[PDB]
Amino acid sequence: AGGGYWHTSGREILDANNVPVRIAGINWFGFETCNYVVHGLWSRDYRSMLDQIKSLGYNTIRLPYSDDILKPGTMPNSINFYQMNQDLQGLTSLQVMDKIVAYAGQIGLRIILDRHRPDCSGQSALWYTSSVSEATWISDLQALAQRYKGNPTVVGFDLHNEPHDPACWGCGDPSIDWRLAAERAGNAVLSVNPNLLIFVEGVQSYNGDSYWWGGNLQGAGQYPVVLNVPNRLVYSAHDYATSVGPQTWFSDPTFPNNMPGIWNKNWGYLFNQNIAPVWLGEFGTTLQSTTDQTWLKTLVQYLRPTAQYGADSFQWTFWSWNPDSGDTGGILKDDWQTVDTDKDGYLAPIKSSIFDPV
Repeated sequence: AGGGYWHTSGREILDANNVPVRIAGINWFGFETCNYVVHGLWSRDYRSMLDQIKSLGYNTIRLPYSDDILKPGTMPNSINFYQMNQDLQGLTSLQVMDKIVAYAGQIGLRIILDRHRPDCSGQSALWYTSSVSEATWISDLQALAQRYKGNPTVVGFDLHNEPHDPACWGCGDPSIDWRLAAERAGNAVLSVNPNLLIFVEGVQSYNGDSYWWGGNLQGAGQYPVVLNVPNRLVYSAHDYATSVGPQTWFSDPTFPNNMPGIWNKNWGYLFNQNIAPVWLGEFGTTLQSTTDQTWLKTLVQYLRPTAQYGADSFQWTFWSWNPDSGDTGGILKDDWQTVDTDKDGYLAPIKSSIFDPV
């Protein structure tokens, strides 16, 4: 399954033949760093990396980027070309991206593009900065959509990674109201290719409740995102455990009984109420603490195991493939070859199936 562009039906995603599909994937980061390319291509051929990811079961890649790679002539600076990656030599960051998108499509993976940073120096709480403007943001998103227009390997865009304070949901002040910005961006995108899915994260705070960045969708119920094209909107949250940082509820004595409550309040409800599909776009942990391990165990059940519920379940993409994330660690170990199969162990129940070749 997975052929052609995709669409929504209630809380499910469907391919072009109206078969339900489940996004159950991984984050491979680096094109949003100042290396301007996915990491680990200093040790691995990229096709070999992609094959390993498929082999392990992940069917979708969330591909973080920054707007720096759209500056003309921007080039990767951490690729090894000895006996590997030979066809990437002399390519721009964008030419390299082309390459990754194609092989991945050829082998049954899918790609979601993620405006993860305005520039390679770091994330922004708002969708714009003094240096990178909304207009540039939007032009870039359109530039990328036009660039993959016709290749359903890229199924849609995560408009902006992890909006947070002082972003607001529905407050009406156009300088900080992410709900309105999201529509601006989204319709710009669908104006180029109306078959793409639009993934919108939450903010961090709402009606005095605060959650993880990009995780708070509590205001989406009353102030929904409305796009020019129907059946394109996927809401998305992020969630973490203590390896990333401290939250009141890990200390709650009834943990992790509390968790589904917190999840449902912040993003769960949209799925339970059948309003829209929901994507846990980013989540992970080093699994160093018992707490984190209960968390992951619990979370995985919450997301609805594929065997009991199939594609009528939460979409997800784990953080991350890369071992070089302090806070979470990765699927691969420091050698960029050896799998942390125990970690991979946890995600088994919610994995699903590779898609059809594009």
